[PDB]
Amino acid sequence: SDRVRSITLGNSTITTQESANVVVGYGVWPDYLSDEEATAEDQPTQPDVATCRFYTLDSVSWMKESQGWWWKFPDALRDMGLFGQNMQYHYLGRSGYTIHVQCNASKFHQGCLLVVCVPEAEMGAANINEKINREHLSNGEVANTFSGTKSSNTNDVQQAVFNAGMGVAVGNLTIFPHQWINLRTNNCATIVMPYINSVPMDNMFRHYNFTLMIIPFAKLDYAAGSSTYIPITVTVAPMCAEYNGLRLAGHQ
Amino acid sequence: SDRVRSITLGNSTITTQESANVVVGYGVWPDYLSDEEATAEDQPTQPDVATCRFYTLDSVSWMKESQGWWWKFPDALRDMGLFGQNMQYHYLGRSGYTIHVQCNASKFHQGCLLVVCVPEAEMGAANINEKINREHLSNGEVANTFSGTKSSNTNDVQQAVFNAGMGVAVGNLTIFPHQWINLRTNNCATIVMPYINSVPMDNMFRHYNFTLMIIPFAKLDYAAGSSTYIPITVTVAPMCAEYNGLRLAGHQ
Amino acid sequence: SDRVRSITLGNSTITTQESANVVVGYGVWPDYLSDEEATAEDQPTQPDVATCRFYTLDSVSWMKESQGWWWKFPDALRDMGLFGQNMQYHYLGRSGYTIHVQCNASKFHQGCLLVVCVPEAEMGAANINEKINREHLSNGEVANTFSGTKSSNTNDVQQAVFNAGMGVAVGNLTIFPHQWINLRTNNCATIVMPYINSVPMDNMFRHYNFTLMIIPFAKLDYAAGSSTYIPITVTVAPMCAEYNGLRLAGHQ
Amino acid sequence: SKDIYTDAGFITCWYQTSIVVPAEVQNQSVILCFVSACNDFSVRLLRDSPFVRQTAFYQ
Amino acid sequence: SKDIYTDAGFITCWYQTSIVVPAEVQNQSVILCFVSACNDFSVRLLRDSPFVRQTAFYQ
Repeated sequence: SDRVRSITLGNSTITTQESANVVVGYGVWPDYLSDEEATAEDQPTQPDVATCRFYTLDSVSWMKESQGWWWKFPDALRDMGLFGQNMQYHYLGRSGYTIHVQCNASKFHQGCLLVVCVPEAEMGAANINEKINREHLSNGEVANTFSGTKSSNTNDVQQAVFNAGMGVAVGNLTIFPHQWINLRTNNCATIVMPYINSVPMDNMFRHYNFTLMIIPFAKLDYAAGSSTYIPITVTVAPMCAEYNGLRLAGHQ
Repeated sequence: SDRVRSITLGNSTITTQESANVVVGYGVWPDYLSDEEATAEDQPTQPDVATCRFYTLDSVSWMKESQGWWWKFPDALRDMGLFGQNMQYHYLGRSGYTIHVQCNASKFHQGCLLVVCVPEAEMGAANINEKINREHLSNGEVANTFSGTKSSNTNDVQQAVFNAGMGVAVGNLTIFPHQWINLRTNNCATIVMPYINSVPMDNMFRHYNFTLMIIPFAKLDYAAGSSTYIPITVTVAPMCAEYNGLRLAGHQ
Repeated sequence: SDRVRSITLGNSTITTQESANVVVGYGVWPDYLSDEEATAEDQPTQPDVATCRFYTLDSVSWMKESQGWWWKFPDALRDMGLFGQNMQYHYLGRSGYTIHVQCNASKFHQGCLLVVCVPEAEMGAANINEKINREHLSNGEVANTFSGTKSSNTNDVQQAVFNAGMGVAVGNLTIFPHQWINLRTNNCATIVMPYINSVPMDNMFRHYNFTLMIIPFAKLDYAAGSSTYIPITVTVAPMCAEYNGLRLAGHQ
Repeated sequence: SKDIYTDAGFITCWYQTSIVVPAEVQNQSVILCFVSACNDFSVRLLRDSPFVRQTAFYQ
Repeated sequence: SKDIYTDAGFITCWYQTSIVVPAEVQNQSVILCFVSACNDFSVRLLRDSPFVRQTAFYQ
């Protein structure tokens, strides 16, 4: 069967038995920066498998009236072992990513999830002409949560699901690399993002590269007696990461 | 997997994912009448895909104590688009048929159906030496229903399931082209009947060619909380139909 | 699919549709005794398919707090047709065995069984320095049952599951040819034991060759409304049996 | 027909283990039995069937 | 846009039979509908979209 997939990176391995098709990127596979498109002059640090491995983020709980969660991924991996340590000592860095989102239920359950990677998802503010705090955009490994109604918390992101924070129709987010976790048949949420930017290397802290969003379009629904606690676990790997411009320890 | 089948006719397409084996005919596939077995002299009307396409009949509801339903198929397709219109303007006509019967449930359900095409199923009357009205034999696209006990409605068909209207043992009806819809594993009720008669062309109204019967041998049975409304949908196509002897509009 | 297996012996046939892999022996297949390792001088009786066929033993009921059952197999087949009759007329005999253990449930059930064939499973007594009656070791086709606590019946076997009667750790019994019947996915309990002894032929009554044990490690557990009666059926075949030293009828 | 010289045997079916169902699934189910003949089956002496019975002409 | 000369038809979906579920399974479920274009789709006359609206300059 093609429902089974093993993914091996570093000293970490993910096995899935209800994959559908491992979704992977814009057609492009991640690779190291060539020296014909390069800008910086000193020797890069291709560190090892010590960064190119899976890291598990926190789990979010999918209830009957949950709306959606999001992450910012160069910033979410900022305390995840030696990867984050390289972020704190180098000025420029660069990596693709293997995102694998897991979630499981039983056959008596129903509900459908959308898992999108959105490049440059510049969020809009809840009150219009007002600053946004960094803790409301990216909270590290901890997810920020959309709402159903419009939000009006001060110095916060406008969080409605039907506008996705950015101000578009949420059914139009299937233009980005995505999958669905239909609980009837899926768990295979890969998106192997390449490096996507407008410059050959970039700073990990000053720039957010993309945004993972997990939005349930068909909400979770079950009969009385089934397991009511259904977690969603997000695991993320850097691929072909390299670092440049070593100096003192950075901005925590 | 061989559980999946697509059937394409005209501008209509049926997809099934729990087929078992598409059942098809006496071994013979339908074909147009050759000119070495032909009788009528003027040019036939092989109309188009405008008749060779699927038509959906009415749905019958399968309850716990339902007994069986039947149709008469040159007569059941008498208001089904241009097919029926050709029936009203020609004297002689001829076609095979692709019958596809659909029915679905869940895995907590149980029950088994028999789907038979019976050529020349001449029904017997409820009171013995008395005429039968045409509305009790064929009611168009609307099914007539068998009973459990013997029936005594006036000018009506003797409708017991254990004699099938004709006067035989109902377990002997597997001599005709058939299938079973076991709700454990099926939906694949094709019977691709060829043209079967004792004359090379025949009248659509004055003669009934065959009779579809759907008889549950293992009755529908479920626990409390499952879906109690289970419909059964019958879809039927003419194949290689042709028409002959055009005159004024016929007998409605 | 490789989940399906047919096993044909004599005039008997077992079909399984949820096999996993038919487990079979120490790598060795049973075969008749060669004449270069033989000891007895007269012509052996390779009787026919009349012994090499399946026999069904009694069924044991698997409850929520059941502990384990055992058999002694040259002695358990002592009234099973002509096989047992040959045991009563010959002094020396020899056979391999095809053991097939069956057990089934639904998908809402859970529980896991261990099926081991243990050669020379010499049981220990409940009170220490005291004889054991033969009816407590082998009760024919009727299973003896382990317990949870230590036992102190007189002239009886020490029956704790966590010592398996013999005095070892019960998680170490996977060194012998075995399977698991996980009710999630199995029924395929073959063990095709060869002839294993330290002599080329042996007496069927005076010696027990091996011991079948069915021990639930993950106990049977279901929700209210499922079928509470779950039987376990053990079917056993002799293979390449032969007999030697014919005399009067033996020891019942 | 029945004579004692050509007795043919018996056909029995046995609960071997059990029927095992989960919760909220109906326990009582139904087996259907079929019969047919193989490719070595043969019949020999034409007689009239003992099931046809007529008293007067059908008119 | 809408004119009567280039009407294009109707899209309907029909309960054909039913939704059949076992016990302790939720009856009410949800269909999601997608739309896209084929490999013979083409657009022709550049105009401005009727959805952009501006009253004053954004500052």
